[PDB]
Amino acid sequence: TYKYVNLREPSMDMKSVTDRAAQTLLWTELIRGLGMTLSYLFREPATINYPFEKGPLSP
Amino acid sequence: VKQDMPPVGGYGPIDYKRNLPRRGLSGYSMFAVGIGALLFGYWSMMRWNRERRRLQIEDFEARIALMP
Repeated sequence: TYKYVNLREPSMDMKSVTDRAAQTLLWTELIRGLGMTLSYLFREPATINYPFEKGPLSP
Repeated sequence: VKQDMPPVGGYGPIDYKRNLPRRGLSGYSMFAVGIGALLFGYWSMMRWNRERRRLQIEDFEARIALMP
């Protein structure tokens, strides 16, 4: 079984081409990436203070 | 007895596929609101610069009536 990638073309429907051109001329999915990294801005950070909390181990 | 680590009675499914919400008011409507906000700014710009030319004529009258 093979499930391969990218056998598809952007179809030449007028709404398809104006949405892709709006992606180009208006930087939309770029701003979606900005929203992704801001969603990781507002998280609580996953760090540990070392010299007071040493890291976990195993037996 | 035997005390290994067995899979406890079967485990639930784990999501295993891409999932894109793909929203964001596709280019028709947002193209429209861009040109509409641009037109709104144009009309306010027109009104304010006309009022500003009125004031500038009043300052011209000031420099004219002062001069002699």
